[PDB]
Amino acid sequence: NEVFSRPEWMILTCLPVPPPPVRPSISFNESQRGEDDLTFKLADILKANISLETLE
Amino acid sequence: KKLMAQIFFGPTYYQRLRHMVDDKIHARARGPMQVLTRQPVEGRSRDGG
DNA sequence: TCAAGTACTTTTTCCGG
RNA sequence: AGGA
DNA sequence: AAGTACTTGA
Repeated sequence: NEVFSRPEWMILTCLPVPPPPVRPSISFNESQRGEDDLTFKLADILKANISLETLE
Repeated sequence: KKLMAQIFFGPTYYQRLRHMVDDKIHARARGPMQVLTRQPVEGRSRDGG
């Protein structure tokens, strides 16, 4: 459908970053993080992206 | 007054089992919520729903 | 062109460490 | 690890 | 525990 689902959209150019409510940090005590899996997997993506960006 | 029925009466070895009502009993009416789903927590211990 | 194996998919009642 |  | 879909040789 030309409005909501063009085929070119199954290929990701710009990636939506979900907000903290989706990937909340299980913040045990004060000075100790506890970041969500998705928070880490995004960092991986972000890191993988910067290697490629600088590389090219 | 005597029972019209005669009762089968005598000793029998009976065991006390692990499961006691007061350890089972639970009630909640608002309380702790999950962080992710913002829904009630799990289990009697945690004061779950 | 079509039988047969291939990839590969998916579920399974309810409620303490 | 158990309970119906 | 039984399928859907896809690919392989006659």
